[PDB]
Amino acid sequence: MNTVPFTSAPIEVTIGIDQYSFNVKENQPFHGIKDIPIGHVHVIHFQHADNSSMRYGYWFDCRMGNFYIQYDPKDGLYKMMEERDGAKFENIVHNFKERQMMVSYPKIDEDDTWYNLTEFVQMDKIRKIVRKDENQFSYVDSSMTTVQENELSDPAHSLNYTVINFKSREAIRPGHEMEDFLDKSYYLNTVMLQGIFKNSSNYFGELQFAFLNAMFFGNYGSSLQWHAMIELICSSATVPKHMLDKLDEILYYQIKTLPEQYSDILLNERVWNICLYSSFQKNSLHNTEKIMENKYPELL
Amino acid sequence: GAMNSSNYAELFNNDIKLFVDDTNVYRVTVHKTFEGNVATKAINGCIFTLNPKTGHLFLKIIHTSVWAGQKRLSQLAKWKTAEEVSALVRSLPKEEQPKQIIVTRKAMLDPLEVHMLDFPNIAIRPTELRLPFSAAMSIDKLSDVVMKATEPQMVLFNIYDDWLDRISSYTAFSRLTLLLRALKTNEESAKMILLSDPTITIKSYHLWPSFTDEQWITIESQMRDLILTEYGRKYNV
Ligand SMILES: NC(=O)C1CCNCC1
Ligand SMILES: NC(=O)C1CCNCC1
Repeated sequence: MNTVPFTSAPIEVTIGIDQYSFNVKENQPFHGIKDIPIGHVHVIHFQHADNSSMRYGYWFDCRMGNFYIQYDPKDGLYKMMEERDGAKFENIVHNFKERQMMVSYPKIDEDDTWYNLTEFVQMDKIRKIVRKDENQFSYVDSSMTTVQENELSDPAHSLNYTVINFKSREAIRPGHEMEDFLDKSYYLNTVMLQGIFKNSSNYFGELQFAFLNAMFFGNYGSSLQWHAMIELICSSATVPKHMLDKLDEILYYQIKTLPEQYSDILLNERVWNICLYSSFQKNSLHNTEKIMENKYPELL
Repeated sequence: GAMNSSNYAELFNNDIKLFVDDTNVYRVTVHKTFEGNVATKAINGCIFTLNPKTGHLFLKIIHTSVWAGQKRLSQLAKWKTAEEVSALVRSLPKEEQPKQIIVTRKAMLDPLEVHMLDFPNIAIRPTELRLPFSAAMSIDKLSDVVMKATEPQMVLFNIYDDWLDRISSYTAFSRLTLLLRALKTNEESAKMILLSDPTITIKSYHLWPSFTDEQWITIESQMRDLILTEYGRKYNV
């Protein structure tokens, strides 16, 4: 179990850690988050009480270093940093624990939600989507645009998701126009899985990362990416059986976790009705279809 | 974007653009089987591809052999249309290729867009106009070459005959759409109007009769009457 200490909390802020969140008052004696499960990526995220605009946060994996938070004034935002002095770090954390100034990561023993949402998400892949090579952790916020959004403007602050475009020469083989547009199996299996992602685990990892950025930061381009990656699978007649079964589990836990009041903006009616009722895979997502029909029957 | 009454004169500027109409690509007759079920049998069709500025018509005839062994013919027809239009563009010299293609039915947009990915600078556009190009097969010489075809064939026409020697392409298009609207609302009456006077003939190299300017005014008046009428006969007014 690892710890992310906070130097201080000078401004009132709602702090998220994965799917949990708590309010911290201006200059409240808050010094961080303990008992963070090892083995998973995590995200620590922020919404200032004064400007609910620009949710932001940091993806990290405590196996990769000792990380802490401190409100640097230059930029006006809580910043993640790495402490390279391991003895200085252990000594800081132990004092803050002894003074009980840390919240505990509040995982229920039975509860596999975070695992189920991050099963295929790897820090090394996050860092290729979010390019800032001098840090081991990755910054994401509500406003950041995707590489594809930039093609339709600062390249350093972009989300480098894999570009998917159903009406593109990459997606459509000369001579197979109708076939490839109506059955995207070629594009899924040969172009994307064999060629770009290499395996379905990396595909699912990017899909899960896109969803989480959409949910936690309201990042619109991430929502576009999540839906595009679902739609590419559902619009393929030929998908490995294990991929369809895993997709149904992935989406089930995503839909289960989504705040009920954010469904209007985070769920694309057209994609979901096509995927669950028109597509080749309309009958292959039983768990996802069941929770969608019981939780968001209006969208459908 | 979409082509409508507002940007109507854009059809007659010197930039090359083509209308594509697919309504006569997939044509059948519906009949009863000996068992009393219903069967449809495909007959020859055509793509109607028209440059509205010059009158040049690229009539790609769709032989019945194209559907031999195929499923969901209505959907295939749209992709076959887009395939043939794309092949036509590639066959034209660069300076003759269109800068825009306007499809008369929105369902042609994605099939044509996908087939034209190689041509990112050619705009594929819908239209809000209700153009009467479906009635092209009421033009006797066009219907004749389609029905007689024994194989796939492209036949080139000028749908304005020699009208551009005397009128503008705006006016020629207006005459064409009036003639075709009439043929579509009451083909028998429209055809009666166009041939009633046997002294006015259709030249071998033309599609319509050799009316003088004054006779075209009369003809055009008679077609308007027909259309308003039928609109009464239809709605009772
Ligand atoms: N829009 C066109 O087809 C132009 C007409 C004038 N000659 C060049 C081509
Ligand atoms: N291929 C054909 O000509 C017909 C048309 C569709 N109904 C049966 C087959």
